[PDB]
This record gives sequence, structure tokens and C-alpha cells, in this order.
Amino acid sequence: DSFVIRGDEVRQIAPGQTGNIADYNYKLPDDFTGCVIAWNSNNLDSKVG
Amino acid sequence: ASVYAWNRKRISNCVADYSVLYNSASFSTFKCYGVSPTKLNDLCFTNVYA
Amino acid sequence: SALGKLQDVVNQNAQALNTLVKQLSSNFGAISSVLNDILSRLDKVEAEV
Repeated sequence: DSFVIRGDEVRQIAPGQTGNIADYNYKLPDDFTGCVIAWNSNNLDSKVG
Repeated sequence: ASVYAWNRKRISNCVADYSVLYNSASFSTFKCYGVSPTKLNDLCFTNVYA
Repeated sequence: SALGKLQDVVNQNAQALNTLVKQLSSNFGAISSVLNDILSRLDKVEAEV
């Protein structure tokens, strides 16, 4: 499962998390088996304006 | 206040809403003990000290 | 005083059930002896501990 979010919100990508990213964008199972992998992409995704 | 001289307000006789607090990303930490933050809105208390 | 053997059997079985009931008031290292406190104060990840 693949997406972009701001650095602050990366904490919401874990089991039992809450807030508008977890609850209204991407919700994990409480008992999820898996890996969560993230990297800063300011050099790939930010733009002037 | 300064940390050696911490300032306490008794909160009483009012209805709270802790969702206004725990939903906000403004807080560089939000750690709770003996309660879950998302569970605060179901409870009542004798007083709160801030 | 002569029926002490039979009254002893009544008394031992009361001490056993009274000890078993009073052990519901113990914390055993939990946040409360009352199970509805835990379930009304904590969300599942912390409540189940």
C-alpha cells in the first residue's frame, strides 16, 4: 500500500493510531502483520508555488 | 511560568472537550497516564489541575 | 460446643467462599480492581494489558 503524507503524519501509520489520516484516509488492522517503510521525498514531490 | 515556580489553575464546574486538545498536531508531545486520550470525552472528574 | 466437628465444616466452606469473593477487590498489579474502570478509561491496546 503506497501513498505520500507530511512527516508529522507518518506516526499515524501504525496499529491502533487515530486522527484524520488514520481515521479518514488509511486505517490499519489492530493485529496487522507487515512492515511500514517510509522516506523523506522533498527532493521528489515538492514544487515551487 | 518558570519550571521551578510552576503555575497551577483549578478547573471546576464546567464541561470539557478534550478532542479539541488530542486531535491537534500543534502539541510536540501529548502523553497520558491512567487514561487513553481518545477516552477522556466519556469521563467526569472531581476537579482538574492545569 | 459438642457439634464443633460439623460446625467446623460449615465454617471452613464459608472462609473459602469469603476469601474467593474478597479476592475480586485485589488489583494484582492492574490499574484497578474494578474491570469497568479499565474498560471505561483505556482503549483496547492499553486496556487488554
